[PDB]
Amino acid sequence: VNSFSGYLKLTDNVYIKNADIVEEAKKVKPTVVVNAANVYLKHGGGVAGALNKATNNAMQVESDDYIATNGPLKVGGSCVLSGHNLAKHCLHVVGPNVNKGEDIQLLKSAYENFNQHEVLLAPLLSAGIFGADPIHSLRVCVDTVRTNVYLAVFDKNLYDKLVSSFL
Ligand SMILES: OC[C@@H]1COCCN1c1ncnc2[nH]ccc12
Ligand SMILES: [Cl-]
Repeated sequence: VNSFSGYLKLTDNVYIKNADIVEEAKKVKPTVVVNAANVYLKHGGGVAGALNKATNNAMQVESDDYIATNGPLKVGGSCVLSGHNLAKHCLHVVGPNVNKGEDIQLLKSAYENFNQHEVLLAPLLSAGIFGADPIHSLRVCVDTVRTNVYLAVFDKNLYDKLVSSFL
């Protein structure tokens, strides 16, 4: 039993809700929140910009030190950093950005990072400003993640379509 509330169950391990991931994290304080990161951990917009803003830019400061030490992530890769005031940890995961021409097959690799954590709060990878089809992203999530994932979808209209079209 966990403290996630109001989710629709899609499969044994995948749950979904129309919610602002920032507000969800602040309420639940999960062990792991997933950020929709880029390889430079530049948290300018989308989910990343919103999460970073909620940390008063502490996420960005920590991220800049991480990059200075380690260099950029790989598309499809991840790193674990602090969750600041939002969660114990933040798993920064880089899905392919279609508006950069990146290979959508890397979306499965991106979701595989979730399997290293027993329970996560997460957005749909490569959705929003990363330009992929969110219906496809949900399909890949369900077919790749085996640990317990709670998906927050900000847009109510998109949430209803993902549910109604879910196979
Ligand atoms: O689940 C990811 C969805 C779908 O594509 C990107 C937008 N999404 C968000 N969902 C929930 N909270 C959010 N805060 C900022 C963005 C955002
Ligand atoms: Cl977005």
